[PDB]
Amino acid sequence: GSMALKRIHKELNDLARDPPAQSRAGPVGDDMFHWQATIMGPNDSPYQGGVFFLTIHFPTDYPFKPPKVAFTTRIYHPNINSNGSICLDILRSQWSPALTISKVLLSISSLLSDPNPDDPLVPEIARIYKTDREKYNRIAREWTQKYAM
Amino acid sequence: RGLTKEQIDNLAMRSFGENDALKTCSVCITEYTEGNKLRKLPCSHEYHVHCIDRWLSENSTCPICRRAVLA
Ligand SMILES: [Zn+2]
Ligand SMILES: [Zn+2]
Repeated sequence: GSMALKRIHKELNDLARDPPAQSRAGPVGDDMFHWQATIMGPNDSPYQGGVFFLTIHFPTDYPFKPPKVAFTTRIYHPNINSNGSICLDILRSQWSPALTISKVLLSISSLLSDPNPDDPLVPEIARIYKTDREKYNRIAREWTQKYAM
Repeated sequence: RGLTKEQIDNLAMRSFGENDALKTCSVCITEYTEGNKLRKLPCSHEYHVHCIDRWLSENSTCPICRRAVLA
């Protein structure tokens, strides 16, 4: 993972010099292939006021394979399940070696602001998001208060 | 599904010159220097030869615009 390590250091230095507005990320300890990330809940969302933790594990052949990104903070969202898995195409079939962690974080923030109920990782929450939007907003606020604050 | 060595070798290659405008390879996020070998796709996006060839050994699309490299 020599080439992977150089790109990971490059991304870490770029994040440190130009921090993205609502997200931060960096290695937990001395393992450069394992990062923690924190994302602030978007202001236009029921997740407002919450801080959401994520793990990022880079494969040894990064960036030619996508990083494994998962929430560790529980969250009520049709595209994020109880294992923290994120239904985001760029983390799966649409991964590209031109993508970066900062772009992944921005895309996750947009997913928090605008869920996709038509790609339901959690069908029950997508069902509620489609049929009862205020109920989704109430529960998402409740979970943010309980788990993300 | 990736491309064969023959299909990859059919794509245009150039050496970064002393007078060339500076660009950065999107795969390794490293700026080109004189002597670097660059490979350009039919969509006109270009990369380090070693960077894009490794991607195209298991994939068939441009990392930037996601167009298919082959016809
Ligand atoms: Zn490169
Ligand atoms: Zn292209």
